[PDB]
Amino acid sequence: ASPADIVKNLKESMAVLEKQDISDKKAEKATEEVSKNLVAMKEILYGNEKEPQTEAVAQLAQELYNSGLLSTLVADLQLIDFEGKKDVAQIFNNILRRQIGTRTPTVEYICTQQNILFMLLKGYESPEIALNCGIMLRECIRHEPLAKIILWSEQFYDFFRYVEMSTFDIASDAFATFKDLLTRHKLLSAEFLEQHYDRFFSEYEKLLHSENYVTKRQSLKLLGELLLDRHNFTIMTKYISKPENLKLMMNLLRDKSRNIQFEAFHVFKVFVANPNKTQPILDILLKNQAKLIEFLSKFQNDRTEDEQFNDEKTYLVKQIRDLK
Amino acid sequence: MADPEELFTKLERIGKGSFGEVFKGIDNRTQQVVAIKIIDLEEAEDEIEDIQQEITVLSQCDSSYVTKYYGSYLKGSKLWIIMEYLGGGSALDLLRAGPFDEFQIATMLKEILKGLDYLHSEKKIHRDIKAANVLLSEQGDVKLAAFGVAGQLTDTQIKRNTFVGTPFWMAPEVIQQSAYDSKADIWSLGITAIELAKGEPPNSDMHPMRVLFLIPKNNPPTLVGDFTKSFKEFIDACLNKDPSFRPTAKELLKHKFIVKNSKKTSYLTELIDRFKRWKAE
Repeated sequence: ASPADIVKNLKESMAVLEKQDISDKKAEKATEEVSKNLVAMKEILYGNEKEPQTEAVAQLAQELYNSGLLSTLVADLQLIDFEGKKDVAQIFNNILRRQIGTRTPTVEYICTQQNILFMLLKGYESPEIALNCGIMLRECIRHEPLAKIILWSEQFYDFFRYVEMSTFDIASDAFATFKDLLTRHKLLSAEFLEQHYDRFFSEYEKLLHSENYVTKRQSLKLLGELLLDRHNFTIMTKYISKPENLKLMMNLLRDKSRNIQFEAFHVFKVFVANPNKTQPILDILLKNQAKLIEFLSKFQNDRTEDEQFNDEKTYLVKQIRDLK
Repeated sequence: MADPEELFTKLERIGKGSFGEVFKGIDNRTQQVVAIKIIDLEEAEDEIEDIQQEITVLSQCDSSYVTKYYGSYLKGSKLWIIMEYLGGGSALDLLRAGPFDEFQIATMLKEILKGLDYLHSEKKIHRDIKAANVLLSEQGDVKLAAFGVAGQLTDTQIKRNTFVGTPFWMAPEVIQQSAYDSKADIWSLGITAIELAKGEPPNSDMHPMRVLFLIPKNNPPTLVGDFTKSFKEFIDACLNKDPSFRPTAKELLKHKFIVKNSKKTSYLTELIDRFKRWKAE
């Protein structure tokens, strides 16, 4: 029967867990105390046969900024009860979306605690926590001021390794965050891509080359999505200009996989549909003129079904036939 | 990338009902027996992220009443998903050898209900509860198949690879497409119960298209014949046409029928034994 002591009991029992031997002295009691706290804490937040009692929720929040309970929590997390990890996630994720006025107090008092975020992203290296950390991170890059931080980070470009990672589950979860970063906040994301164009696409070009079928497909697909956005118009024009980018898609259209080719196509068509093709594009298109009509004529004509695809196809052929 | 074709050995197939490609298998590293489900991904064709959703959700469960998930491996463009394998069999399987006691039935439902309670608490649900998905270890442990496991706000019926292909265990509010939650699992449980007692679900002999249109219109099915009142009462509890009037799992966990009748989970190995004795080869 207390909504302001559980914190004074974790900044206690959680502080206990580092360092300590695998010794009995803290093996059972000290770790299980932690798990029991996280359950009673999540309770003050979620309605067993009780209600979310507001007065206690205000107290609950202005207790956690005391002092960096979350910092070392998120750090020394790898040594928590499995259901406790899931509990932490649930806890973190709802205080995050707290509101006073039209203002989110959690978000602000993290813009100081700038490292909380990079710990969470460094979680992707430790498989026993990576996923929890994903769940949490995605929940904060969900608020505009927070995405801004990781995007303009040096630590941002660690994703390209986290996405290529060993275990497929984690590689996946990583890619999810990577994606949600670049897509969610539209005006913000388009800002990032303009300024860091050169660097970003060097790495990205590697993904398209690395297979790993899922990495290859998902990022080729995400390219399409980032290209047809409209918010990203500047970025796409720059993109469809480089003849390196057209030779790449051309090879992807030649891929072993039906689904990869089809994806490659939706990017490729934007190159040809371009009203303002620069010279090097026209050169490589004109060079390969015969073999392209040859190809598009017989490219996946089992799909009908797809009015729009065949339409995009007769269109693409007209355009290639019509030069110079 | 470490390729699963040398990490695991595939043994007899068991994916006869749905999409196809579920095998008994062995972890070559540790001699532990697993279930291996292989998904194409190329010939999917319900999106990749849908499948990763299934996994995200499954890997979140660590209950001894829901079948464990051990991880996944990508070979070129097929995905091996490795899960806990239960060598007792399914309750459906075990009925091939003869009927069950009320004590046996209630023992099972108790465990399924614990699984169900665990799921509901994480706002997860099941969505394919049936004797076929009531799975047993060789020492009598009881757990839900991983097949049905899903998130509270996910439509599992739209997607290939998750949909149920028979309307028999489905709640009327689900059939009507309307708003539905965990109370629908409770309904499926009621059906399962009839199924465990009778060997098949209400209206098995009927064409699935007639069924779908009766399940909302008709009165709910009931348990009938040589069964105790509290058993029949448990099944009415579950099978209320109004989702609201259905007890939560926590509440069912202490229904008279369960409390009077459930027993030590070990006693169920007599079933496993009876079955072994029964079958050929």
